[PDB]
Amino acid sequence: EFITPGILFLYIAGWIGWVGRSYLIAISGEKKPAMKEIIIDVPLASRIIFRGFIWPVAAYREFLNGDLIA
Amino acid sequence: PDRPIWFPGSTPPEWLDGSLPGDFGFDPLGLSSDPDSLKWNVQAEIVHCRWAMLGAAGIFIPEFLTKIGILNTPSWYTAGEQEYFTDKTTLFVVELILIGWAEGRRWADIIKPGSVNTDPVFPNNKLTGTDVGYPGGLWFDPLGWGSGSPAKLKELRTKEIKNGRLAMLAVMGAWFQHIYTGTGPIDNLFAHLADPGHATI
Amino acid sequence: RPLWFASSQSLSYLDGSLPGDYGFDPLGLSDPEGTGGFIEPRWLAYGEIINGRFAMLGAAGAIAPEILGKAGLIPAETALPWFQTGVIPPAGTYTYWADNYTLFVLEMALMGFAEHRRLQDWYNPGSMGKQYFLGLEKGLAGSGNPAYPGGPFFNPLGFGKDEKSLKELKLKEVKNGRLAMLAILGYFIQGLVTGVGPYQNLLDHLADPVNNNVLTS
Amino acid sequence: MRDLKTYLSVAPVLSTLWFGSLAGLLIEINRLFPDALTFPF
Amino acid sequence: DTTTWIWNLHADAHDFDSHTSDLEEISRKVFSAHFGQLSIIFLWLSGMYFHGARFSNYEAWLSDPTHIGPSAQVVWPIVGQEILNGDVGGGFRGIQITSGFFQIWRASGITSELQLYCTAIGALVFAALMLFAGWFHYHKAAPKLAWFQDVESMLNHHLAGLLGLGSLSWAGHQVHVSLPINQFLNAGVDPKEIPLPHEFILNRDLLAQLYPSFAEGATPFFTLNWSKYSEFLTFRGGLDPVTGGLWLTDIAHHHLAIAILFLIAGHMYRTNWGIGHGIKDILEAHKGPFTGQGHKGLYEILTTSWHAQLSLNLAMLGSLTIIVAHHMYSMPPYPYLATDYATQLSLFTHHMWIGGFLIVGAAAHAAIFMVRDYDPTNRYNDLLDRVLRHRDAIISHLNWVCIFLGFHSFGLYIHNDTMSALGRPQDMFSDTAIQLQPVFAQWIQNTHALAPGVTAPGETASTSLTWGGGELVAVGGKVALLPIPLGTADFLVHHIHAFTIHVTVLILLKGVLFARSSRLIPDKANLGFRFPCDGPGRGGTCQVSAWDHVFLGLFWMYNAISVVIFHFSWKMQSDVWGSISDQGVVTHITGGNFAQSSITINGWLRDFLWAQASQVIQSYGSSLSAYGLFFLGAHFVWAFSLMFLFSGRGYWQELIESIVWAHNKLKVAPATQPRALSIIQGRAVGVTHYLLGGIATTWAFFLARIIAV
Ligand code: CLA
Ligand code: CLA
Ligand code: CLA
Ligand code: CLA
Ligand SMILES: CC(/C=C/C=C(C)/C=C/[C@@]12O[C@]1(C)C[C@@H](O)CC2(C)C)=C\C=C\C=C(C)\C=C\C=C(C)\C=C\[C@@]12O[C@]1(C)C[C@@H](O)CC2(C)C
Ligand code: SF4
Repeated sequence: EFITPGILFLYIAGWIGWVGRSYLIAISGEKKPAMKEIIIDVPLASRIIFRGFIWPVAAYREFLNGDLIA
Repeated sequence: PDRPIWFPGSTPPEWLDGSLPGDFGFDPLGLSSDPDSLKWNVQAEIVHCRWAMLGAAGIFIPEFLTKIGILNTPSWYTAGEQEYFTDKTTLFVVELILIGWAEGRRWADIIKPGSVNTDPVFPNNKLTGTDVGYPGGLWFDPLGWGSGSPAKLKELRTKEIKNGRLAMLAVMGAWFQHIYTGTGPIDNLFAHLADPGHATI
Repeated sequence: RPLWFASSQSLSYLDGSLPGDYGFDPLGLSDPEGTGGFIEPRWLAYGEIINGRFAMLGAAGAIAPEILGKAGLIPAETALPWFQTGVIPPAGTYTYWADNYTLFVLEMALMGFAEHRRLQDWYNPGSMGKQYFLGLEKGLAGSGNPAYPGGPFFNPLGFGKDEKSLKELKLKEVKNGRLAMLAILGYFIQGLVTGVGPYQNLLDHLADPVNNNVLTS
Repeated sequence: MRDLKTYLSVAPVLSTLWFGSLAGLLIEINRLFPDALTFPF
Repeated sequence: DTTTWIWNLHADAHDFDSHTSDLEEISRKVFSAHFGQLSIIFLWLSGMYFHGARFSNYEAWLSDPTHIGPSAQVVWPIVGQEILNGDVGGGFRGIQITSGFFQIWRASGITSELQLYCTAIGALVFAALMLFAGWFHYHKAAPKLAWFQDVESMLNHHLAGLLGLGSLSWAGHQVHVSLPINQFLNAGVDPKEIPLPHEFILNRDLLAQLYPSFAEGATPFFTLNWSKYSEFLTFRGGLDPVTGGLWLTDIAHHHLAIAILFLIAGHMYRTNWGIGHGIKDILEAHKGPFTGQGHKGLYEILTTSWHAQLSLNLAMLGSLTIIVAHHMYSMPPYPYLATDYATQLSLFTHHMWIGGFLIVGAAAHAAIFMVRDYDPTNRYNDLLDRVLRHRDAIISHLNWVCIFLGFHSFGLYIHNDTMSALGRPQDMFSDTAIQLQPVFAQWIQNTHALAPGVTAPGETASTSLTWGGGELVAVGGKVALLPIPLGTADFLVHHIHAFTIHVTVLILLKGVLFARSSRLIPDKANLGFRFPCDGPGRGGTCQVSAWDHVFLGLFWMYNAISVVIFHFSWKMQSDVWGSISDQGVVTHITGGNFAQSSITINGWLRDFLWAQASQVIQSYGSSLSAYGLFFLGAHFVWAFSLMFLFSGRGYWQELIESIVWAHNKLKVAPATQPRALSIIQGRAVGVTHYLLGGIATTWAFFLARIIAV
């Protein structure tokens, strides 16, 4: 009723959030990072999309290393 | 610069300088303004032309021999319904795997040329081709016709491309003829030749 | 030169370079101000000439089958009026060696070749004699004037060697074209009103002039 | 052309394509597994 | 850089005057935009015509108009939403439409679904043609400025050609197609046996059998023996007993006369040939007794500005739309429209809202012209200057009238309510205690009833049946039209209408007059047409611009229009609509309670809002449940609008600051800095949601109520 669909929603929402967070970090180093938020770099975005499959492991490892929080 | 154009008296586009084989300055929509788009579209056209020659000869030749009375093979339209030793999905999977290896090798060749020119397991054997899309080598060019003076290569590639365009048109025509009239392509030709004036719509 | 309903505005730009110019332009369509689209004096003159030539063909062509049919020169099966020869299927049809639509496609293909070549010559001059066209490109070069191409293909008899003769012949051509366009308009209106062939209309009028007029119809 | 790709990557058009594909997918599951309240797996 | 750029991008998309300062380019852009709008309208018409051919019960309705509900929409069965496919009759299931498209098609002579398909294809072709024409006339052949400023030729063509020839062509179509087919339909002939329209044109004895005058041909027209055409060109008046609409012969004669009049009127203004007047000469030479100098200088103003012309056209179109809404319920022009109550209520409410919106737009664009294009140095006009030189007297007098009307129209309701509450019913303003009779309207009604036979010898009946003295009309057991009584209850509501209209006029006119400058801010012209304020100085200068005056006037327009439609709905449900038994006894839907209950505010809350809303709130589980769902959704939008109207900008900017800190904490900070909405944008968002919620609530309430009963 609630437990099984809850974990699925958490996984999907974490996927979406991790993809969105990873896209912003990639373009932050550019000279005009604001231009990439309007005209989406599709070739760059397609590569990051597959990386959200392993978001739990990625976030678990990044939290331990200390790179999660600025 | 002075080569024949598709529309005589018109101005050809600036990105078609006639260097490529089979070039007639036909691109009104400008679908290949960028160099990468040009290369990708050229490869797509070459592959389509070769698959068309392969398929077109396999559709009209069997039907010609069937109608002339030599064989009894069924119509190409209904060839997917005949009996076979195994389910068609298994055949589809085997075909997918084999063509997947082949097309993956070809894809690796397009992006980074010269990266797949050596045999993975027998390093002695190589491929001698130099341009993308024309592998050459003993596997694909046994008779040595793929190398020579640039004029001969340009002429041969031009004639291959023109034959391919004709084959693609013919294959689409066969498909639509059989969807419309409901009979074999050869029967349509014989009906047209019997009475050219009236046997159309 | 004679003037026909000429006006001060129209006389300003219609100097007289065009053949058969009478100064007649009450609406001022060919005014050189605000020229755009297809409203351009050169294009208007070209269109008038081409329409005149086609009208001079059609005016004789529509009435030719009826002329000979009464004289017995042709079989009665082909002595049809201009609106019963398959152009309008509801009004009647004739069975040729092929149905009407394949004839339409063949006509469209051939005249598409011809008219596209003519248009390409109109846009840029002299470019129809450069690309190889079955070795016929030598004679299709044109003469710099879109409406009078000249050359061996279009002027085989060598008429108008002098400029004066050419001008007189051009004037006569444009007059005949205007008359033919009026005749074709009369053809259409008579066919729509009376319902018979134009030659039949002329014969009926000649038989009893006091009766077969517009007033009775 | 390049301008065709650049206009296609702008935020509104890309978002509309993504949401249309999403709605089609969601309707597909709702049609394939209708009237669902609990996971039977 | 920031997020306000995205909002600013869509705000100035169609402001061509800001992009360029050249009149030629603005004119060309306007021409192309008009072409695009025409293309969209044609596409909409094509969709409407196609849907009625494939997904409608038009034929079954045509075989039995009274007992079958029209329908043209069908729903897919995906998430259980197929419950909206009700049983509308005719062996069809779908959503019942209220746009009155079936009546138009029947009055045009359409009998089968093959003609609708052809019309849809033609409309699609026309839409493509219009789109191509727009592209061509902007990018290939763009006209010059001198072409647009030839207003003498534009008026001639738009009067003689667009309006003069359209009426004549429609009269021809009516005479040749609509009259015989409708005569056959009204005779009980089955629709599939009626001859095709072209048989009447091709075969003439068929037309001669129905109308003998068609045997004489066109000779009586040329011989001036026009009395022979009286068979299908009549001057009867009144409604058709069989169908309940106006006689089609009257419509044909009316369109012929209108076409001739417009064609005559289109030959007035001077052109290249030197016959006719010039507009500039008419304006200049006109000097009556009180104007003095005259209207010298308006030609340049109206030929060098697009906003003045837009304002004038918007005002005229809004007034015309309101007149159209009033003139269609009392003189139904289509067959089987009066007795179909759902469509009658929907057509009156649509055009009222459209007219109100267009009027407010006229006011806004007049203010824009005053702010931007006004030029006393190069474009001096005397009358505008004199109006601007005594604007204090105009506003102060208009302010007084509003107070007087409000007091003497609302205090009467409050006095009635108090007297009723105190148990003193003999002291109220009603038909039994203290009468305030609308004597002038009753005199007008009597005069119009008695006009036929005395002042209109050619008329056989009155123009409409609302004027008391006529006879009841019944079609299929329902009431179509009957005289409408006027009493004390109708005296108060008319003055309510007057009060609301006057207040709206006061707001809009004050904004327009004080757009340029005022005693508070002398340099208000330099600040612009659309600016929030001028700071907290002078005690506070919030909403001093003309844009804010239009923003305030929208609320009052919405308030004024809502009372009109409620008045119409209750008065028609209580006094006209109903049913008739076999013996001739009329039973109205609400039984005539408007006379006594509509004099106190409690009567509108209990007898109208409470009693008539039971249909929408009980629609759950039935085919009308979409109206019940839209009823609740619109309240949410209306209440959601209040967040933007009541609050300010600083609080939300600080909240967004905290949110941005929390985002920065996790390296998910966007490079486009979030910004709260501007002061002007926050106002525009609130009023949009307010109007949407109110209008949607009223729409759902009306549609759910009138379909059920
Ligand atoms: C190689 C191209 C080719 C050829 C030779 C033919 C030949 C033929 N088609 Mg056909 N066809 C084609 C392409 C072609 N088609 C394509 C691409 C389509 C899909 C649009 C069709 C759709 C089609 C239908 C629906 C029908 C035919 C029919 C026929 C036969 C009667 C002729 C006719 O009415 O055709 C009319 C052909 C067209 C309307 C298509 C236009 C022609 C294409 C574009 C090729 C252009 C001409 C080509 C450049 C000429 C050079 C090659 C030359 C050596 C032949 C005839 C044997 C009819 C049939 O069965 O006969 C009884 C029939 O009913 N065709
Ligand atoms: C409000 C609509 C509108 C307006 C004001 C204009 C105005 C103009 N157009 Mg135009 N046009 C329009 C719509 C409009 N167009 C549409 C919808 C098309 C179709 C794409 C065109 C295509 C067009 C072309 C191709 C050209 C113009 C041109 C012009 C300019 C010169 C016109 C002239 O001198 O008369 C010339 C008038 C005639 C020669 C008479 C033609 C009479 C037509 C053929 C009769 C129409 C029959 C009609 C369909 C009957 C309906 C029957 C019923 C069944 C529907 C002028 C500024 C010309 C120009 O130079 O642009 C600056 C030009 O070349 N227009
Ligand atoms: C013929 C009609 C007409 C025309 C041509 C114009 C033209 C113009 N008006 Mg205007 N106006 C009109 C009628 C018209 N108006 C009416 C009737 C009113 C009264 C309400 C107004 C009130 C008005 C104001 C108050 C202002 C203008 C302004 C302007 C100018 C800029 C418009 C702009 O940028 O819009 C851009 C377009 C938009 C912002 C789109 C609006 C979207 C609406 C509000 C939401 C609709 C919700 C919809 C139902 C749901 C869709 C959901 C979907 C998104 C998922 C432009 C010259 C402005 C101006 O000149 O300022 C200097 C200005 O401030 N007009
Ligand atoms: C992928 C981008 C992204 C990420 C990782 C976050 C993450 C967070 N937001 Mg947030 N937010 C976003 C976008 C994002 N937001 C956008 C676009 C908006 C504007 C609509 C907001 C508005 C917002 C508010 C108002 C608040 C947060 C809050 C929070 C925090 C609480 C957790 C949460 O889910 O809140 C719930 C978050 C939401 C409900 C936002 C809606 C989700 C949007 C629609 C997803 C958009 C994804 C976007 C399209 C990415 C495209 C990727 C593509 C290029 C590949 C968390 C750190 C809260 C907080 O702790 O204070 C800061 C809080 O109060 N957010
Ligand atoms: C691509 C194609 C059509 C081409 C389209 C064109 C001209 C587009 C042109 C333009 O872009 C340009 C140039 C420039 C732009 O500005 C304008 C346009 C106009 C847009 C046809 C065929 C394309 C594809 C072809 C030929 C497919 C071949 C199919 C085969 C091999 C089938 C094999 C079998 O038949 C056998 C042998 C036996 C059977 O039993 C089983 C099966 C499997 C059925
Ligand atoms: S900040 Fe707000 S309240 Fe203060 S003057 Fe400006 S608009 Fe008015």
